Amino acid sequence: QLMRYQHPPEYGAAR
Amino acid sequence: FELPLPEGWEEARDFDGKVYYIDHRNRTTSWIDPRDRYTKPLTFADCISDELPLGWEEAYDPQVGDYFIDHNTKTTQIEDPRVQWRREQEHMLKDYLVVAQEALSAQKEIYQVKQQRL
Repeated sequence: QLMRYQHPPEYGAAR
Repeated sequence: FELPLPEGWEEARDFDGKVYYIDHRNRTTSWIDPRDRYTKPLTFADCISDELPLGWEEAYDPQVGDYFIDHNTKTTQIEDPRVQWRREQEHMLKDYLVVAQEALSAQKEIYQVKQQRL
């Protein structure tokens, strides 16, 4: 696959 | 109706402005809207809508109960044609299990007793 999988932000990011 | 997020879930934006979802009960995050579990098909074979195909109509009679009208063939039937179709799929697969298994077991009963012809 040519596009790298992007993970979502970790729990607890800035609000 | 447009469902609200389930309790404990929160919509959020990442640093690039992409929407994602926060699950506070499980202290986790996901790109997947948790409401998708109800509104998206489970697999590429699934279909959320149960709507009858072109020409079919749901109908009701106070004695017979629910039945179905096929305007394509000008016929009526009591059985849900959606259920009927699924079961004919299921029957073909099961029939094959039985046939294939019987074939394989016969092949093996023959292969064996070539050395036990005795």
